Amino acid sequence: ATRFASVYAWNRKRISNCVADYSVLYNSASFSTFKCYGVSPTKLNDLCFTNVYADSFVIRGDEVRQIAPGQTGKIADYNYKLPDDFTGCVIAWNSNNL
Amino acid sequence: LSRLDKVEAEVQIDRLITGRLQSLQTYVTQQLIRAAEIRASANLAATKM
Amino acid sequence: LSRLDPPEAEVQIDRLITGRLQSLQTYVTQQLIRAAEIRASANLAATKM
Amino acid sequence: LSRLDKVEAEVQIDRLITGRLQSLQTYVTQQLIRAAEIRASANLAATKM
Repeated sequence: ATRFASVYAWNRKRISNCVADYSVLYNSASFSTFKCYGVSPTKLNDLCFTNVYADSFVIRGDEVRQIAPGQTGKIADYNYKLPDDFTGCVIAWNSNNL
Repeated sequence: LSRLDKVEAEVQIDRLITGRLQSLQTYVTQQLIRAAEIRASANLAATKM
Repeated sequence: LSRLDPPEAEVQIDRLITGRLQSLQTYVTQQLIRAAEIRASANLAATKM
Repeated sequence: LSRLDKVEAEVQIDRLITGRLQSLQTYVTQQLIRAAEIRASANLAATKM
């Protein structure tokens, strides 16, 4: 996408009723990190799902240490919060022209 | 098994093992004591017979 | 609950639940074995009555 | 004890205690119930004496 949303006001794209393809997001080497919590990161293909929420924003680069669920931090207690029993994947990659 | 690789699936499973095994061992102990009681009753019944 | 972090303090609680429950199972069996041992003695006692 | 430091082996020794101690408690429980059977055996014997 051209422009994203802020960490202040973020964007929620509800995704249903389509055939996913996570492997093409997996094998493509354009990512700084790929951390799937609760689900094994290469087993994304075999489990079939109810609802998908695509949540995109931007952040200070050291605050990917604070994007983890349960981890405290000034983004975590003020701006964007995950539950302790969160499952899913957070993906972050660098943005120097993006 | 359908959602994790080895090193963490083993952990979660191990959490299940210590506790399903505990349940089984509790059941065994209860049944053993109950059986000993039943034995006492049976020896009494044989004595009466 | 004073000086820990509730997204992680349950891990310290996690073993704390077990060993207290592990101690409770010891009290379960220690009662139950003598309880059968009392009654089997007591059924003799009523038989001596 | 010979290949790890204090912190990481403490978790490994933690796993070693639960299970050795549990087998010991499993051993005690097997001994106690069987002892009551022996205890039930003995009073039958001395009455026949």
